[PDB]
Amino acid sequence: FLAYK
Amino acid sequence: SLLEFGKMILEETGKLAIPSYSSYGCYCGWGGKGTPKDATDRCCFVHDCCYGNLPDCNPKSDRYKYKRVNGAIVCEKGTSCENRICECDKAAAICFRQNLNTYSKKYMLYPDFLCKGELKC
Repeated sequence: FLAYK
Repeated sequence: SLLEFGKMILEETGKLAIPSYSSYGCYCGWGGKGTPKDATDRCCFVHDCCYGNLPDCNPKSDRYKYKRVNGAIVCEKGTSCENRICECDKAAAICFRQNLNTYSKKYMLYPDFLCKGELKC
C-alpha cells in the first residue's frame, strides 16, 4: 500500500 | 519516487496511498481528463500538473531525501529533479491532509467514462 497515487 | 510518495501520504494522512489515493476521482493515480470531483481530486490534478512541469525528471523512480522537522516536511537538497519532485509530493501530501475533511470513499475506483474534457494546468 502506499506506493501509488 | 512512487513508494516514497506513498509513505509520505501515509505519514501525513494515516491513509494508505494504495488504495486510498491510487484510484480516486479523475486524477488520483490515473487519468488525465475531466473536472476534478472534489478537493482531494484537485490535489491530484495539481500534483499531475506539478509532475508535468518536470518533463525531463522521473518522479516515479527518482528518490529524493526529505526530513520531518517536527511535523514540517522539509525537502533536502539533491539533484534539481529530486528537489522539484519532492516539492510536488510535499504539496500533494499537505493538500491531502488539508482535504481529509471532504475525502469521500465513493470516489475510490472512480470510472474513467465519468471524467471527460481537458482542464488546463
